[PDB]
Amino acid sequence: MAHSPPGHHSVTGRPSVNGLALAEYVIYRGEQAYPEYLITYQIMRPE
Amino acid sequence: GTILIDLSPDDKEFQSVEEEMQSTVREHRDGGHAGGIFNRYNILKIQKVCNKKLWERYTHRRKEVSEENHNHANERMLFHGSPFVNAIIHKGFDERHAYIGGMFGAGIYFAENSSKSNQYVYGIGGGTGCPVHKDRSCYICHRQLLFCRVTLGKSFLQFSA
Ligand SMILES: COC(=O)c1ccc(-c2cc(=O)c3ccccc3o2)cc1
Ligand SMILES: [Zn+2]
Repeated sequence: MAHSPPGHHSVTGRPSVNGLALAEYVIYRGEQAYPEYLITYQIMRPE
Repeated sequence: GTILIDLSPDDKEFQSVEEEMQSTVREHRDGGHAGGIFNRYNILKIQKVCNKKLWERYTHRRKEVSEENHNHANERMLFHGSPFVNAIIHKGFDERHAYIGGMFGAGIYFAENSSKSNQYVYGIGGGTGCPVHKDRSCYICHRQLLFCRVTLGKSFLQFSA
């Protein structure tokens, strides 16, 4: 596992082409996230 | 140490998590290749993940980050899709859940778009799809995502395609 950039705790990937995309984020220590909800689902075939 | 508590669909907390799932679906530039073709989900179950040791491990680190960033943890709720969700809920996030080849280096990746995390449920690029039908767009097989509390603290802003 890499490290955060110096002076930072995470990385934000800001979308710069696809206007509809929301952000993605990266942390470099497992202790920086807690898996709070387990969601069980199916994707739905569009009509 | 982990116990899973089922939320009732009548519970406001089920409803607000479902709404975050559904409302952050978008189309993907792969036309559905990795994650399937869909505009919404059928939510089958929402469980609260309770583990005292993992939670305390999280809040300890959250305070350290906060104290390094003017008392601001910069905490978000974000999605995570992984073939390893069962290990994660029992043992926590660690180096074995890192995306070694990811665009921001070897770390653990999360998304605001539920549909982005859905692309990773069966592996990177959707792997070979569902284990039973080998379909990345399976409409039958049950999938699982995590909706996670994440401390970002001071986040490095990467502008990116
Ligand atoms: C083989 O590497 C993995 O174990 C692994 C698991 C999950 C992911 C994953 C999970 C995500 O939810 C995700 C969200 C935004 C951007 C990238 C993302 O990638 C990546 C790699
Ligand atoms: Zn299937």
